[PDB]
Amino acid sequence: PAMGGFGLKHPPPMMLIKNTPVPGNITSFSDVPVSSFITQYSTGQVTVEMEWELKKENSKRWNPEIQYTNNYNDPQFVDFAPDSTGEYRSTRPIGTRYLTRPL
Amino acid sequence: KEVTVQDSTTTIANNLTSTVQVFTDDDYQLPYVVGNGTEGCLPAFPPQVFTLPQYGYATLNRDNTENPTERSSFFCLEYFPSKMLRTGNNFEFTYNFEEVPFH
Repeated sequence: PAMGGFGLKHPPPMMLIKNTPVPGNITSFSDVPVSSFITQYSTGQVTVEMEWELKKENSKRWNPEIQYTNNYNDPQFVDFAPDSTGEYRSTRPIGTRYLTRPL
Repeated sequence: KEVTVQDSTTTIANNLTSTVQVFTDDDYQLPYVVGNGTEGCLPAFPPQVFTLPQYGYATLNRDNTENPTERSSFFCLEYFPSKMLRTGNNFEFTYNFEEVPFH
């Protein structure tokens, strides 16, 4: 795919949730369907577990490599942490390519 | 053989206790310069005697200039393990080709 990632013929499947309709007071019969319902919302917890396979580096390069580091000059906040109001801060985009290999 | 010059004589003699060092790059850690149409292969005619080519490589260069980059890499051959041979000694290797289509 153009955005990035893994292209799959059979992807992890769509998961769908709805609140069941609960009706308001009805005192008479009609063929026409009920349009009056009690107002409701739902809340809960979800857990996702994922397994990943890793490929190890086998480099023979003598000199030291480039690495991602936490490096800031005179910082006024910690990046990837909450602020005084409680809002999360994420200033930098992070890629995967820091290691080097010969062609 | 050891070569000595005194006052322009240039005598040549055998050294029995001297060694040669040999290795094969099995995991492809080194840059591979063999498949680029360069000279130094074994000769077409069996009686002809040949000089071996010297190993070298190009890494990264900065902005189409002679200067290097932080990604640029140095490789040491002496970091790999090698067999040591005197005049009595010999070296052998075996390889199998992967399945490929017929020409």
